[PDB]
Amino acid sequence: GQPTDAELAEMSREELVKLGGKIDGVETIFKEPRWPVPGTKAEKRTERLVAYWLMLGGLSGLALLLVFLFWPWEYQPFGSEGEFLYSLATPLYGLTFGLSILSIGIGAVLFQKKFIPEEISVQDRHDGRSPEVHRKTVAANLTDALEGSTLKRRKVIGLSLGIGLGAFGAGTLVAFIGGLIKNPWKPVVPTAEGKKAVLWTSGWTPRFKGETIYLARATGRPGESPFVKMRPEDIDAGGMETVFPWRESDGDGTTVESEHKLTEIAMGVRNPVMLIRIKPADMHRVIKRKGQESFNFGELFAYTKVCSHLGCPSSLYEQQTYRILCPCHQSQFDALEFAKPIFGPAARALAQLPITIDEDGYLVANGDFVEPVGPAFWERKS
Amino acid sequence: GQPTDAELAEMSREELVKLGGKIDGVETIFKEPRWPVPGTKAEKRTERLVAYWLMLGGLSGLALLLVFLFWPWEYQPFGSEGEFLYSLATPLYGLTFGLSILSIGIGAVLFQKKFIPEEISVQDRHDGRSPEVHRKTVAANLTDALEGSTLKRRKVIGLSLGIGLGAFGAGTLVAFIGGLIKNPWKPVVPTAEGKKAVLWTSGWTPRFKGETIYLARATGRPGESPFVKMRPEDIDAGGMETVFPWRESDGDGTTVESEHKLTEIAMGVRNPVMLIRIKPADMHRVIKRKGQESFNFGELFAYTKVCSHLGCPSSLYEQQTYRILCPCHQSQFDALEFAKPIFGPAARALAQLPITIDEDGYLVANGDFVEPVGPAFWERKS
Amino acid sequence: DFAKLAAAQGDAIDSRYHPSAAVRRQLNKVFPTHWSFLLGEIALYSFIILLLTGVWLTLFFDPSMAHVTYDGVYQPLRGVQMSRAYETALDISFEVRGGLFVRQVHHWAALMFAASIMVHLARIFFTGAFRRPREANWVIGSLLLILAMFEGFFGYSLPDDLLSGTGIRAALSGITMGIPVIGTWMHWALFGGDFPGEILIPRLYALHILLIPGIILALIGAHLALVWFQKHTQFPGPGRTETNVVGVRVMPVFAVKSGAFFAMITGVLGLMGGLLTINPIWNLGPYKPSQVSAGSQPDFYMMWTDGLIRLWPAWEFYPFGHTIPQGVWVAVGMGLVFALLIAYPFIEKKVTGDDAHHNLLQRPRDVPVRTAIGSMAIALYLLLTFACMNDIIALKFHISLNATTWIGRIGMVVLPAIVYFVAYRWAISLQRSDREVLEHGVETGIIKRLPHGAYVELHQPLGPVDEHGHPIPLEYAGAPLPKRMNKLGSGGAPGTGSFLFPDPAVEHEALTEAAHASEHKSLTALKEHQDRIHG
Amino acid sequence: VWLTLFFDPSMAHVTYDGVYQPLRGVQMSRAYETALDISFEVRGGLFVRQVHH
Amino acid sequence: LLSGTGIRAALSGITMGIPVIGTWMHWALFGGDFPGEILIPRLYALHILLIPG
Ligand SMILES: CC(C)=CCC/C(C)=C/CC/C(C)=C/CC/C(C)=C/CC/C(C)=C/CC/C(C)=C/CC/C(C)=C/CC/C(C)=C/CC/C(C)=C/CC1=C(C)C(=O)c2ccccc2C1=O
Ligand SMILES: CC(C)=CCC/C(C)=C\CC/C(C)=C/CC/C(C)=C/CC/C(C)=C/CC/C(C)=C/CC/C(C)=C/CC/C(C)=C/CC/C(C)=C\CC1=C(C)C(=O)c2ccccc2C1=O
Ligand SMILES: CCCCCCCCCCCCCCCC(=O)O[C@H](COC(=O)CCCCCCC[C@@H](C)CCCCCCCCC)COP(=O)(O)O[C@H]1[C@H](O)[C@H](O)[C@H](O)[C@@H](O)[C@@H]1O
Ligand SMILES: CCCCCCCCCCCCCCCC(=O)O[C@H](COC(=O)CCCCCCC[C@@H](C)CCCCCCCCC)COP(=O)(O)O[C@H]1[C@H](O)[C@H](O)[C@H](O)[C@@H](O)[C@@H]1O
Ligand code: HEM
Ligand code: HEM
Ligand SMILES: CCc1nc2ccc(Cl)cn2c1C(=O)NCc1ccc(N2CCC(c3ccc(OC(F)(F)F)cc3)CC2)cc1
Ligand SMILES: CCc1nc2ccc(Cl)cn2c1C(=O)NCc1ccc(N2CCC(c3ccc(OC(F)(F)F)cc3)CC2)cc1
Ligand code: FES
Ligand code: FES
Repeated sequence: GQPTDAELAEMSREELVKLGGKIDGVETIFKEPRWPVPGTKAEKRTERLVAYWLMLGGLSGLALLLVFLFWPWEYQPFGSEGEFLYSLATPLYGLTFGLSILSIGIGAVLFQKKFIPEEISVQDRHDGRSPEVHRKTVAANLTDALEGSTLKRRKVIGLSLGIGLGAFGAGTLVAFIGGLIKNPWKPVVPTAEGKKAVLWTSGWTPRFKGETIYLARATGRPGESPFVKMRPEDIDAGGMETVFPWRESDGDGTTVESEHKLTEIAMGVRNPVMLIRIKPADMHRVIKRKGQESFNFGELFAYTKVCSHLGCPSSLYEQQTYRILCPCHQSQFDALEFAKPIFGPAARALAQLPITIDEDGYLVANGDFVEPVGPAFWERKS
Repeated sequence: GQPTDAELAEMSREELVKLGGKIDGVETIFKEPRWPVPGTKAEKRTERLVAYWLMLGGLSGLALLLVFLFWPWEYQPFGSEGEFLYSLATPLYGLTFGLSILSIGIGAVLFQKKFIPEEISVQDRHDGRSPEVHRKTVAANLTDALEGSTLKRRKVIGLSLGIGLGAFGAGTLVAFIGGLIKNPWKPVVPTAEGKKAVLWTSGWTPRFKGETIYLARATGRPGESPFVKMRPEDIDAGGMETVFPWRESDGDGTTVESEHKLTEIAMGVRNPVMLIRIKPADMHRVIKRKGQESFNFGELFAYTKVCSHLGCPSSLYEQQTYRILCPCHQSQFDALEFAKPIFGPAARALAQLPITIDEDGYLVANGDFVEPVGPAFWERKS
Repeated sequence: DFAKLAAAQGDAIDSRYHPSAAVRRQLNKVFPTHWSFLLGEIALYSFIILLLTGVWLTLFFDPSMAHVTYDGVYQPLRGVQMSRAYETALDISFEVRGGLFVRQVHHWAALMFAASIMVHLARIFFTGAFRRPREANWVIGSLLLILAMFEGFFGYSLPDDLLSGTGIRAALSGITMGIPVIGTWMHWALFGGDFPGEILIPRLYALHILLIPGIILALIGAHLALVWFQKHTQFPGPGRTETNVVGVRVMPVFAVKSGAFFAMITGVLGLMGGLLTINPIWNLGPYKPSQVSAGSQPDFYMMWTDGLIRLWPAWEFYPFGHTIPQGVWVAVGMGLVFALLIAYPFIEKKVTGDDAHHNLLQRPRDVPVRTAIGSMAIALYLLLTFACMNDIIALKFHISLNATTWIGRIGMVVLPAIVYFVAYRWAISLQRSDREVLEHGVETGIIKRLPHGAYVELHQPLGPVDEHGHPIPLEYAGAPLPKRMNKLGSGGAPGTGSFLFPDPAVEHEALTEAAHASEHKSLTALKEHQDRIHG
Repeated sequence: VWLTLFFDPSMAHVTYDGVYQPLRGVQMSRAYETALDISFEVRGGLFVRQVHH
Repeated sequence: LLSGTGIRAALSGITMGIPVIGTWMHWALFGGDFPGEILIPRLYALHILLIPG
């Protein structure tokens, strides 16, 4: 029960370790060397094994250095000799690096499990309710800080400080957030009937009265003429085509002014539409919506690709069953009937785009979606 | 001397504060209330003053909220009515926010200088050389961990661990960095004399033999035809114009293929040159550079704008003194004599571009710079 | 003279500083040596790897939606418009040496981060590690899991990609804009406009490299601080009580094994990053709103959300001029999940009424109701996760997609109930197995009794034996029992020579005697510590 | 952190086409365009980046 | 313009000037010559995440 002012001089390493454990409440019970019998060749085997794992880690690290420094990396076009070497460049990087560090870890674990002495140290856990002296001292300190500061007696400062902090925090959080807050219903998109909010319009919204919005096919040419006029005979019975609202003004993508109108059409989240040529024999199975009984040009039905549920494209098309499937959440809409969901999460039918053909026989939108075309939101169906 | 097991119940708040200070070695000397005399109206007025500062902070925070919500912010074009309101929108935001928080802080400082009791607490500083018991116990713990671990006795394991860690670290650092390392002297820029490293070339390097690189002026038109061929008559005695290496293929920016070549010309660090028309009366004063005696076309001299010191543009030009001045570090080159630095940090002359006039009388480079044109580097002047 | 140099450096440190007491206290801290307690470490280790990889990727990634043509090395995507973010992801994959490896190991480390967090949560929950001290550590831990899931989402959402782009379109856009009061407002604040808004990817980059990683780092620091200073809980055992920690001290053993485990885990991660391909974005064309694939799945840690949406029966509501899209449901469901996860320990202590300070873990079998609840929750999570794969499951395992959807729909109510019943009865049966081991003892080979034909299992008692053959029954003490004579001192003296050749009989005898005596000394020390603790 | 919610680091050349008239149709890096947007397009953005600097 | 010319002077010129590895450091920092298209994103990473950390 004394701090060992001078006894520490003669204390051995074990004695001082025990003294430290006693100070911390940590009792080391059964600390024993892993190799009590000296000279045994099992110890030598174990030491060589640990060193072997470490050496394997080191050789693998050297191999990582060499392969990273000297290996035919770099993408090799398909079919080019040396592509095989590239295909296993990253695999060798990972193989060598992981093998090196894994072998180092294995050697460390083996050293821990076979050389570092085994201990069953037990510690004094003092969890919960610090001794009453400390609790009373802490409470007294905090209460003295509070009451002595004379607060809860200066009701005027008590209220004014709170009002100041409340007003300042309100203003500061308002200043933080107001930069982000944007009105979803600010009329920004021009329309034939005046500027409208973005969600009320897509690329098919007529920017001008009698605007010719062609159902242009998206030929994936690299940059030039990405959108091309389309004609009814192009799609044959039981065929689907993704079409976009291309204008005469939005000419091919050669010009710098163009190539961005076209890019805007491509990036138009609600722009894409799927035009499906219903098989003639199946036209007697078609069912039409209120106000959409003439949206189909003969056997051509244009339905938005944007799924009505969370707004993924509904690209998948099944003919001989006429099912528009959305791959995000596996929702089937019935194409014969107005594109109403016959299975899956979706509960609203796809918006049908009116269509017809203008002079020269090109397919052109006969109007705009009579309802908003994306996934539903709070301000919808009114 | 004793933990006060049951006395803590009878100890007062001040007694417990003293006990806590004693435990921590903190002696609170001269802790007294700031207002010992009760009922004095000086106390009331200081209370009012602190409350006034806090309420001013609160009113300022409310003003910040109100101005941020409702104020004519948003850029107003110069001259438009309401531009004045915008010009002090951000000033009002900052003014209100700063007054709010500053006044709250002022009120807090005044509260702690007027009401929080004044203390001259003194603490026991136990810094340096923790007691001998702790030092020897730590030493024993660490030495037992080391020696007991049996290291410094398995030379093979220690050496293998060192080798493995070193090899793995080398490989991993090489893997990290090799992504960054790029050979600056990889021949990437095509040239009439074969692919060359970037620093050996600029927009004036002839991509093919006999290539006509026009000294095109950079008219700041919004996108279209930013570069137009140039004629000697355009520059008048004592006149400087920045010119760029415009090729025939790098046509106007009308198309998408162009407007990217032109962007490359504009963003070429070493591409810009300055063409200066030396006054005829000053012509006799011109001193030429060996190997650059015919680079001037009559009284027209093309010198790189890029400073020979750290590669800033040397845009400033002084006629009647013929001083090409670089403003990054105020370096003066003599334009009359070959553009050699006559003041400032620069020590190498600006590279002179050969020039002449082609068919139709347009100014075209008569060849590439005889030397690299940017700021100097290690592999230069050989 | 490394010894002299070390002594001098220690003296200098302890003269400028005075940490000897603190250094000793942290060097002597005892941590239990149970394997399950390393589970959480995995996550931490993986987290570190992510940081180390993440930094590397921040030097090469350009977040943006600036439309650009690739004009790079990868021929199959050349002249195709795409975001600068996708271009730089492709350049990392192809144009930067090891960049493909680095980003693959980054994604694998994200997956391991998620999986190890999930397994660690399973451990804490089934063992009751959250029950009184450490209830906050559960809350701060549950908030780490949510942040990790969202961080991974923003991560693979970061390189603008067809798969990740359609994932953003579904979740962040549709669900956000479905929320009734402020759905559109939240959507426009997040995207700065409509879905493909030109500010999305830079904002996600800010959220994913700095903001969410920073919050996760702070929460992990708090978590480890609490574990360190709320001494780690332990399983019931011989010398283990509510008021101690039995294990190994930090420095000599725990620190070395923890470092070796970090090395081994990073080796596993590197091996996966090399040999296994994760997220081949070059195959995933640049995001185009009109393009999509059949798979269209998020990383596993988020698939459950998608699965929920797939299995929710397309229920919407249409108030006066408004509509609550079915997507809203998943958000609400998500809330509930987190709402029921962060606030579990409090529900447990409300129902059970068990607010006592528990430092000893309890085996999952010892708490059949909580084990059943956790099994039911895991079953629901697995059902949702595999429902998110119902497309691929139907494709590979030929099952009609509608059949898979309806299997998930019926299951998300039936399978949890079956799993709860099975897990409850299983926990009770495990308890009965332990009780019968205590009553009778371990089992062994069979013997035919001498006079008659009786066959007896030839048990082996674990405690004092009564005057006759049968032993006094032992009382369950909350610790695992030996159900195999395997794991006692039975048939455990193989040749110590080598795998190929023997060692001299003297050396084998000495080694085996030393190990045998060492095991006695360990068991005896535990027994005396037990007796001193209790009595 | 606030600035990180509105800044797009890149040299992708773009025409401003924003509110600030004296820079319209002028090629600028996306980073400069977003700095201009913070200054002019986002409420308090000029104030926030100003107090940041 | 101001910050760009500051980058040009300091980073580009001085790094290129360093004798042994100066050009190599310049090409690593910019991923190429001065107007390298990976400078500003790298500075963003260094400035919002690495150096503040
Ligand atoms: C929403 C929902 C739950 C829908 C139900 C559909 C569903 C999950 C059906 C189960 C799938 C199975 C097991 C099909 C086999 C036929 C069948 C149903 C037999 C009866 C089932 C039964 C109880 C049999 C008794 C014995 C028994 C348990 C047999 C199970 C046989 C199996 C498949 C065991 C392994 C479990 C397993 C790995 C299932 C697939 C799970 C997933 C998501 C794999 C993902 C995965 C895929 C899909 C790859 O294509 C791939 C390609 C290359 C590398 C890696 C992978 C990869 O990891
Ligand atoms: C192409 C390319 C770029 C490739 C590179 C891949 C890439 C981008 C990144 C990964 C590359 C790298 C750098 C991999 C290696 C990472 C690394 C440093 C590994 C070190 C492991 C190693 C080699 C060990 C050798 C064996 C040995 C002698 C071990 C003992 C000495 C060591 C290393 C001790 C380390 C201890 C350690 C891991 C401390 C972590 C520090 C932290 C954050 C927490 C500590 C901590 C832990 C670990 C707890 O478990 C815990 C549990 C309960 C309460 C509190 C705590 C607590 O505070
Ligand atoms: C107690 C707080 C009291 C304040 C209530 C806040 C809301 C009241 C709004 C009512 C006035 C509306 C007319 C004037 C306003 C108006 O017309 O703007 C609207 C958007 O309202 C704004 O101004 C910004 C709103 C300010 C942020 C509010 C944050 C919510 C509050 C409730 C949370 C903090 C308060 C403390 C409580 C929490 C305590 C924490 C425990 C629409 O935006 P828009 O038409 O596109 O213009 C865009 C510009 O606003 C936009 O700043 C700019 O970024 C551009 O993007 C621009 O497009
Ligand atoms: C102790 C380490 C021992 C190894 C020494 C490392 C230096 C030896 C280089 C020998 C290889 C030269 C011939 C084959 C290779 C070759 O020609 O590549 C050259 C560039 O060498 C490379 O491979 C990448 C270099 C590797 C990083 C080395 C970093 C320096 C070391 C010394 C520092 C860490 C080591 C640990 C010491 C510190 C310990 C800390 C205590 C040129 O680039 P380039 O032709 O453009 O190709 C580019 C592709 O490299 C590039 O990865 C890719 O990103 C593209 O840039 C591509 O353009
Ligand atoms: C904290 C937990 C984190 C998780 C779960 C996580 C997860 C992910 C994942 C799954 C990816 C996908 C990468 C790909 O598929 O190529 C990713 C991307 C990325 N991460 Fe993180 N990450 C974390 C932390 C960090 C940190 C701390 C940083 C930076 C220090 C970072 C930087 C990046 C970058 C730059 C990318 C995009 C690079 C690319 O995809 O090519 N991440 N993250
Ligand atoms: C830690 C010390 C820091 C210093 C000395 C510092 C300094 C600066 C300065 C002077 C600017 C110029 C702003 C302007 O002229 O408009 C700037 C820009 C910026 N800073 Fe930092 N900053 C620090 C920390 C941070 C942190 C922690 C972040 C992110 C959390 C950050 C994010 C940004 C961003 C995004 C910009 C560019 C936005 C803009 O210019 O409008 N900075 N920084
Ligand atoms: C959608 C399913 C899906 N299909 C595919 C297809 C392909 C691919 Cl690749 C991926 N997927 C996924 C997908 O990955 N889904 C992950 C996901 C789900 C929801 C959220 N949500 C968080 C809460 C937000 C929210 C709501 C309420 C709030 O209110 C509060 F908390 F009070 F403030 C705050 C935020 C909405 C978005 C995120 C990711
Ligand atoms: C140049 C002056 C200037 N003129 C103008 C004009 C206009 C404007 Cl707006 C601004 N300016 C500035 C300017 O702002 N200057 C700041 C500055 C300068 C140098 C560096 N240096 C980092 C280290 C590099 C280095 C050095 C040693 C190395 O070796 C090592 F360390 F061992 F790896 C590696 C790299 C050199 C550049 C940074 C900022
Ligand atoms: S995203 Fe189309 S069904 Fe859900
Ligand atoms: S930058 Fe031109 S004198 Fe230094």
